[PDB]
Amino acid sequence: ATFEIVNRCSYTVWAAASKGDAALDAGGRQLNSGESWTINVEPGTKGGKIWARTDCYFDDSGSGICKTGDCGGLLRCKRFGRPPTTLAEFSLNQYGKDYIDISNIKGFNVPMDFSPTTRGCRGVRCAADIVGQCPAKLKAPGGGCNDACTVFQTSEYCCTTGKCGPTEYSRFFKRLCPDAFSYVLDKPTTVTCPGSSNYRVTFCPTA
Repeated sequence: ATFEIVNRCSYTVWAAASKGDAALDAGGRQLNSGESWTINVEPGTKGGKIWARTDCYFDDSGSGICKTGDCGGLLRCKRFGRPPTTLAEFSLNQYGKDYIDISNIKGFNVPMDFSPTTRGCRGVRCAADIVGQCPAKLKAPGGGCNDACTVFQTSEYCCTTGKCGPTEYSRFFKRLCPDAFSYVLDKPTTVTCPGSSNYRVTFCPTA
């Protein structure tokens, strides 16, 4: 399948695409403002993620640091990213359907649209100034708005036992982005698409 990743923000991002234990395609790439990067992901991939990283440095080989979303110091992510990271999430060709979501369960850093480029289903977006509003205790120094489970490590925020409710903090993300997951047991805002759909991830969409 095809993912076209586009930086419509006015600042450079370093896009990342991983499943958790391996890169997807090249696993990451600089995107200056306006730049598009199309990747190939295999049918049937379960639990894929696409995110932005901000304020990175990488050297000639590719090793470095980013202030949000860092994946073990690699330009080319083979693992997931340090919060706060807004997340595009997907598992493809499940049993005849792909399923797409955007998640604020690791925080928010960059606004995002994650829309299908082929018919049948609707996209999802979170574009609100979460970082401008972010509750004081959830701010990150380095940039972004952390989730409560990152900041406090409690069973309730982290839904450790499979039981938890919404919180004042989950609800701060859900007031601003009802279509994105705000905590682990949120009512799902997942989208079911035909198997083998293609997609566009747009950072800063409304930019």
